[PDB]
Amino acid sequence: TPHFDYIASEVSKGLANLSLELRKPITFGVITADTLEQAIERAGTKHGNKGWEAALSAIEMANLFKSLRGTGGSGSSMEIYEGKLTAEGLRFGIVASRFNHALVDRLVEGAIDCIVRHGGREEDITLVRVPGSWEIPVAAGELARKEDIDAVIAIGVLIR
Amino acid sequence: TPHFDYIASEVSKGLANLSLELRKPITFGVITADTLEQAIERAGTKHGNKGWEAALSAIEMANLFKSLRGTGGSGSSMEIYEGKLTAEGLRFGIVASRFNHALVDRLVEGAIDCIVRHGGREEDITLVRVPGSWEIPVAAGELARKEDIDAVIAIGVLIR
Amino acid sequence: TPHFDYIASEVSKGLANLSLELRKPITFGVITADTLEQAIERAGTKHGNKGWEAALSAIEMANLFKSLRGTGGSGSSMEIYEGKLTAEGLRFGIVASRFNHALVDRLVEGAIDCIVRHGGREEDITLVRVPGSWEIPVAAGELARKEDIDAVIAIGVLIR
Amino acid sequence: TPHFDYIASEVSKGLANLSLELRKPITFGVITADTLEQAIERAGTKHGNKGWEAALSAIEMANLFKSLRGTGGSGSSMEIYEGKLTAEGLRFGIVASRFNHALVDRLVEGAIDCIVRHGGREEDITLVRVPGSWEIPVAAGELARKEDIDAVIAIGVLIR
Amino acid sequence: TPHFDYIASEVSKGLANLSLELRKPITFGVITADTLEQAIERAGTKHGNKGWEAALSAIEMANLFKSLRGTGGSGSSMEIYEGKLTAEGLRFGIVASRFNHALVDRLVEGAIDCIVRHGGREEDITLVRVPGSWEIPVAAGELARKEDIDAVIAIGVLIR
Amino acid sequence: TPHFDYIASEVSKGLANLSLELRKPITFGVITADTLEQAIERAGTKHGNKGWEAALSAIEMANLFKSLRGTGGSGSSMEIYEGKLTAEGLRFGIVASRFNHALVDRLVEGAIDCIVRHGGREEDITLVRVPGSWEIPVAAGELARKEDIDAVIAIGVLIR
Amino acid sequence: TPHFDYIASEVSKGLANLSLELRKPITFGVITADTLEQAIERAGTKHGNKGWEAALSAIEMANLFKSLRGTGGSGSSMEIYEGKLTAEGLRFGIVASRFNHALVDRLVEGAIDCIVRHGGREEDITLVRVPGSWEIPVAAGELARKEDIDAVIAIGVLIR
Amino acid sequence: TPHFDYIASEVSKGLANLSLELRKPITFGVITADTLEQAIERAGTKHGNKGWEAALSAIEMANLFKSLRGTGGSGSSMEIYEGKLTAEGLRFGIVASRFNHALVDRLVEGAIDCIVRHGGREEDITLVRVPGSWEIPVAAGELARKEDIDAVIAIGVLIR
Amino acid sequence: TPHFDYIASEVSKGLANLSLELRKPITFGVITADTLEQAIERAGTKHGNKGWEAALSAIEMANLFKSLRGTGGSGSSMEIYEGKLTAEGLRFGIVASRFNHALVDRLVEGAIDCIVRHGGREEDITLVRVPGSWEIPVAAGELARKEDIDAVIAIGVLIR
Amino acid sequence: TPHFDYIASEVSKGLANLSLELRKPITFGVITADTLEQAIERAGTKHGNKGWEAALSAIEMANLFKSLRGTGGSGSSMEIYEGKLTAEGLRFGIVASRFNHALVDRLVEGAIDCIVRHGGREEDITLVRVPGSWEIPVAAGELARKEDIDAVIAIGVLIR
Amino acid sequence: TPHFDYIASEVSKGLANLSLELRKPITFGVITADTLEQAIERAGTKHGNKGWEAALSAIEMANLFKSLRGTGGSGSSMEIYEGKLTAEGLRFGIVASRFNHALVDRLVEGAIDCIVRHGGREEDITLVRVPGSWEIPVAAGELARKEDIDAVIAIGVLIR
Amino acid sequence: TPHFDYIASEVSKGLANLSLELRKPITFGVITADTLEQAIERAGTKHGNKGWEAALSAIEMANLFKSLRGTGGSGSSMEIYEGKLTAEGLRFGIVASRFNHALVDRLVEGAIDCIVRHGGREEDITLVRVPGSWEIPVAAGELARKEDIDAVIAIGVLIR
Repeated sequence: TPHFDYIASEVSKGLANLSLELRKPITFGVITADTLEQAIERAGTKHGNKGWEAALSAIEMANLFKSLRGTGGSGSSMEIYEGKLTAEGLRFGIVASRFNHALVDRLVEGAIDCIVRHGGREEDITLVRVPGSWEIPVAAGELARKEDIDAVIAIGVLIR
Repeated sequence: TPHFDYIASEVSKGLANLSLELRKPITFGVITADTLEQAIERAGTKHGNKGWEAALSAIEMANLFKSLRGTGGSGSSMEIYEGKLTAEGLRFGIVASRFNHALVDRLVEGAIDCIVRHGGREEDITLVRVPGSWEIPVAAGELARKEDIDAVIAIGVLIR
Repeated sequence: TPHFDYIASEVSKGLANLSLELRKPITFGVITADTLEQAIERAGTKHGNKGWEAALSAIEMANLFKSLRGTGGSGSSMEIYEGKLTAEGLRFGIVASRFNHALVDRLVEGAIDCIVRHGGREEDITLVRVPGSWEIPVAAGELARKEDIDAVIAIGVLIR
Repeated sequence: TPHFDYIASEVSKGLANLSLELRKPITFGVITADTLEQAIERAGTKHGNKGWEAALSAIEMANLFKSLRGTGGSGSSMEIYEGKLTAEGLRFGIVASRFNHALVDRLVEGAIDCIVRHGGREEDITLVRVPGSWEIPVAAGELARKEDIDAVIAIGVLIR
Repeated sequence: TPHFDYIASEVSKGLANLSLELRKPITFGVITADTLEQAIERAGTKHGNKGWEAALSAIEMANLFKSLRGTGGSGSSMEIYEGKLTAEGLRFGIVASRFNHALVDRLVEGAIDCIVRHGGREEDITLVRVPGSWEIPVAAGELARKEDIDAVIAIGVLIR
Repeated sequence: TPHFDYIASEVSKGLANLSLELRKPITFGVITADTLEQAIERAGTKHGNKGWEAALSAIEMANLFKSLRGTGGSGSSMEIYEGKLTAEGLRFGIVASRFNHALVDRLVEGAIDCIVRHGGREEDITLVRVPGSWEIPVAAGELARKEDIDAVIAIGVLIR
Repeated sequence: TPHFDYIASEVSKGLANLSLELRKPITFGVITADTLEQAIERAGTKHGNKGWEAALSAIEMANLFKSLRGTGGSGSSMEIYEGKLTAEGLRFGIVASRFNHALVDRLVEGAIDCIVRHGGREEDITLVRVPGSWEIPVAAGELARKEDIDAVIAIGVLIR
Repeated sequence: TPHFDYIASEVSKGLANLSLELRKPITFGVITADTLEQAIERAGTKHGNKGWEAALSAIEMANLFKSLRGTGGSGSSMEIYEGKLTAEGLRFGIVASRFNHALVDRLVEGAIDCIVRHGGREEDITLVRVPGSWEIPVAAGELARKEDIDAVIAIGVLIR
Repeated sequence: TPHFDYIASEVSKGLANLSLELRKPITFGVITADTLEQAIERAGTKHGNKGWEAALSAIEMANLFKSLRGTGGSGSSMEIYEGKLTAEGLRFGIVASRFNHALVDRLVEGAIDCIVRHGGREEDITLVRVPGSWEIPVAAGELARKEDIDAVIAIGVLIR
Repeated sequence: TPHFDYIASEVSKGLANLSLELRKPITFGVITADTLEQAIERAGTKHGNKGWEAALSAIEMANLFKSLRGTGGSGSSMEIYEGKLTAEGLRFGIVASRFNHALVDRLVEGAIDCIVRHGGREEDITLVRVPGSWEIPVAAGELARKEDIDAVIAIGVLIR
Repeated sequence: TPHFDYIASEVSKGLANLSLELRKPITFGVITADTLEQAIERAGTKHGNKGWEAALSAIEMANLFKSLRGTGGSGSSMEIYEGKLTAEGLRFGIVASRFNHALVDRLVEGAIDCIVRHGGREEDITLVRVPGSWEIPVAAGELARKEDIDAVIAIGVLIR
Repeated sequence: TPHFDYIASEVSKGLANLSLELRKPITFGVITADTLEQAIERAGTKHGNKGWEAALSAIEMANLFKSLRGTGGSGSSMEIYEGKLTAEGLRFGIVASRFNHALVDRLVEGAIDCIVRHGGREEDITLVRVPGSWEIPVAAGELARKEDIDAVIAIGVLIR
């Protein structure tokens, strides 16, 4: 049914505009699959875990923004900016939906595992749960406005 | 005819932007079906009632936002935010269209039934009717700006 | 040709955003047909007149907004807001395109007929003509900003 | 390739939003064809010249806006606003792309021919050239902000 | 999978809006291919290098904007504005993604080669790397706000 | 039936010879279609209005003949003669048939609209109606012989 | 559509009768093609330029008529009359239509090139432009009646 | 017909031998297409302009030869020779054929545009025209022997 | 049989090298057809006369070379060299083969006709006949070395 | 096998260049057939003898060159040079290969028969035999450099 | 397209003649493939690296020529000349094109790797870059004429 | 692949030109086969040995050239020149490639066997080895210039 298309378009558009308005990194960890088999593939099976990948992107972006707003350094040569993959000292927020929870809970486990084994603390993670993917952008807007949050990770599953 | 696509795109886009601008929950209770049979399925028959589901999402989001803006509590561990399913003390607004009223009136009945049996009062419900789905976003904007409204529910039916 | 899609997307999007920004009703009276036969059907023939329907929606919305911004009344029960279908005292603006004028002039006749027989005056109607559908949103923006206009009706014909 | 779709969507969307923000007429003179033969048809051959048509729309819109912001006149009857097709005293800007220049230069010739034979002067035309269609909206934004420009004409060719 | 469409739509839309808001040139150097073979074709092989083309567009736009904001000159004739292809004295920023790095690094080489052989210095190039195409718009927003950057080049590869 | 061919041949031949004998411009505004759908296309719909086009040709020819019979001017270079598109001061005659009046009246409206918006007066238009296309040439001969008529426009519809 | 046949028949017939009545050479430089590809072939491509050929015929005919009306000479043998291909001292008029101008302007360039490189002057060429092929015969009649014109060249493009 | 093969073989062979004998750069800007559509593609349309590309090659080769015959410099490392893309101070000759002039004139425009916008002067360009591609090599031999010419550009169109 | 290919390759190659060695124009007037019908087409019938075309090329090249070796003139602008089509004062040589003489004699007639009617004298034409196409290059070498010959025309017919 | 092509190309090319370098006639009497039957046809059977034809060409060319280098004569009219078919006083050389000698010896007989019956002497014929067609050009070079040889005849047979 | 054939023929022919004229080794390291897949196969993948092979041939030829021009030695037996594969003391030049640089840079790496690991120095390698394969022969001619160069390596990629 | 054609064309062309320039016999002993089976057939199997055949041709040519440059003798009759098949006193050079050495070494054995059994000495044979067929012509040029070499034999194998 066409119900799939309109929800997917608005969730992706909402998160993108929000990141530019607040000038803070927000990572897209939402699965958009045509079949149930395709979704299981990406939820901790032969095609990996999308929750793990989204967390890794957030860590890099947080370090990159710390570098851009610093001194930068270097001189007499091309300046190159890049982000490390160390999570020590960073604080993260996660927004997850409850629909298709059999798959979503696998993605949330991956995101937490990535942060901890790269040097982060569970005490620095804030987790917010919403009833559906439609409510992710408005909930993400509340976390992104907090001063002590470095990046936000959005997780959900949509099946056509 | 392509008339279906343009109306559906603008209604979904309008409600999404409105929720982010006013920072208030708005739930998507609009059916978008390809055939008449598919619409009857979701209007109180073998595939459930979409009006009931939209009301349940609104109740949860209202409680969640009450929790985020409070003290929060907890410490020395991962903070988790979630919303209960009790409607005592909450105030709701509903916007419904008149086209395909044979189906829409079934969705409005479900939304009211959900609120009352979860502990709400009919005195706390405000209902606004508009001639069509195109007029839902502008009407929803008037309710969302009232200080004594906690969440808004949008209901409509579109058939290709 | 794909020329049809881009014009249709921008006209619908422009009018929708304009209504939310100015918080005034704007009705969508634009035909979007795949064949010439489908267009004649909706221009005063076996499938009705879209110009008549758009005017009827404008009258209802104007009365509804008068009711929301008033006292409202009622008490100890569910508040219900709805609009009458009387046009006495209301002032309307119309924006119409010149392309496919053989069909557009039938839609403009229907809109004027609806307003007059529901109790309106021709003296209270302002009509603006533009060369094409692409120019409708910018022209509609000038009328919507006038203080003595209650609603705007947009009329046009697009054929793939 | 899908490269065609994304460029076409952004160019049309950019020009539409720009016209509403600055409240000035901007005309869409961009060809969007599926085949090379379809493009030659509309570049000064059996299906006319799109550059000529875009210039004619600009002249009408400029006169219409002069009329709306004037006294208006009339009374005791329905007010009708329309634009003449005389270009005496008007000042125009043109933005043209360089890709597919074998066709684009035919469209620019048509636009200049239309303005001159309707009573305009070549001294009142400002022409800006950009490397591609993607750069049209940003260049059009510089011309539209000048106080002595009445309307802007955008010209380009895209082939799937 | 539909994952390709939503990412491509948001990246193109984000860059377009950013250029209009900041009124600075931003060039679209992102490949959007249906097959791996189509991508290799445009990454330094029989169909050229898209990184080279994007850099050439940036140089022209930078010179054009220098000309518009200057005196302009000329008189008693049609004013024509155009940009040279000399890069002496200009300063450029580049944002590149890490996904499909086997192809992306070919595009970055082309962009640097174009700038140097047209008269630019490597000391005037700032390069920022991001984990994926989704993060390009937010990173591009940081460079575009610097006062000593004349234009920004965005590079990435997406394969359906 | 072959009835279509003989009428069409004689009407076109009659008007052509008449223009050469009297040395005055006469424009061919007669539709010759194979199907009813083809005729509606050219009578104010997706393929334009033939009545508008015929009037535009008459205006140009009238100005051109005023220029040829004047001084001409210029020297030491190639002489070029062309006609403007201003209708101020010109006087026009129109001959229209009554068969297929549902379509013919759309063409007559277009011709009058073109003349007025290019600067002409309705007081300077003479309209003659004949029962059929066969009678157009003899009626056109009476108007063309008047001293105060600058050009004649012939309008009709023939369907095989 | 049969519209092509009637216009083509009248234009060819008009020019032929005009040449016999005034006893002056008139050359037929009008393309009559069934497809767009056939027209491009004869407008300066693999099948030559019809504008060049028409000018060459005019030069020969002008010299031939100068020879017939002279002494003739010769005796006691068969008299043979023929025309040279030198354009020194001759004066030419050209009538060209504006429809399908993308092709017509190529034919006019060829005609001027032929005259100049055979020894003629641009100062001796008079160029008249008309809105369409239907108006060519009446315009050609004005030039042919001038005493200082030796031959007339008619140029146009018609596509079925 | 086999006429295409023999002309193409001799033109390419002639230019190649000439460049080696005189030890001066000569660039191959001749289109060799199987169909008319393929030729239009490369004459300023979706596949670019071959005249522009040939001029760019000439500029690079001229700078490279200036570098080889100079000091060279560098030491204790691999010597690398390359040419810049600045045209300041260079002098160019162009040889163009007249057959298929509708396409050839587009290629000549591109070559001149490239030279001027890279810093060259029109005063430093010498243009020679020949009746056909067969005559290009002998004409190119006269320009290449002049002492004040740095490179030669050959332009033509051949269609099988 | 393959006999056709080897003769055609050597005749074309021989004439091309000869023109470069002696630096004198030589024109290729040899028909290379696959069928007898194709040859008759080009020997004075619906596809013209190749002997006429070859003579016209020789006249232009002779005038061009007279211009290059002269003063040239012009200044402060782009120098353009081109050849007139006047044959007064020029001297020509012709080499023709005897095989397929039924067709060759038609080509020789055309070449002589072209020269005389453009202003040349028959007294200035030298005609040499050889038994076959294989012997054309060696015979052409004797004429090209004479000081009082301006250009050479080669004529022959080969059929596969 | 492709062995046939390379030998045939080099033998024909070698003889052609040799004739131009030494400025002496050399005739091509080599059969190039696809099948054995085709070769027997041309070796003294229903399609004639190629050895006879090559000798006849040599006789004509020898007389022609005697005429060109003489006085020439004639005046006040077109000069025509041609060769007789008398062999009295001429001296000839023949180079023949040994491969396929069953056919080659028939060709050598024909060449000698032609010379004798046209008035030549066997005492004036020099015959050189080589092992194969590849060795013909080098052997022909030794004969052509002798002062008392007027023309050379090359004979061989190649079968694919 | 046939463009591939003519470029390939001239590049191979140019290098071959150059080696014989200067009597110095030149190696053919140019890939000529029908498909992109075939080219990747030979650019450092399952079918090896053509750049490595060309360098190995150059080393052997350089040693062989050193041996031929020396004493030679040996006696009373068959003399055999052969080249070692040691690169100590030799000096090499490389000419490489820029088109299809994604593949060409792999070939240049292989050539340098071969020379160094066989005992050569990077200080003894001269590298020249040209815009395309057409320019390789003229650039190779400049290196081959230097006294301190032992062999030249030509590298390029052409794809049909 | 087309790689086969270009190498084969240049090797055959190089050897042919070399023989004419130095006026010394050079024999073509290179196999050009389409399949591996065809090559084994000609390398000492059912279709003979090409190395043996090439040596036999060299012996004959060496004796023939000794006869031409001698007295010649004979008189009062047709002079006939031919070569014996005795190798006593003659000196030979051989150039062989290393690619496909499994087959090439069979051809070299045949060439040596032919010379010895016809009366030659192994002491009079000089053998030069090159890495590939491309290097044969340049190596053959060094041997052919030695005064004490009577003929050269070229051996190689190419497989499509």
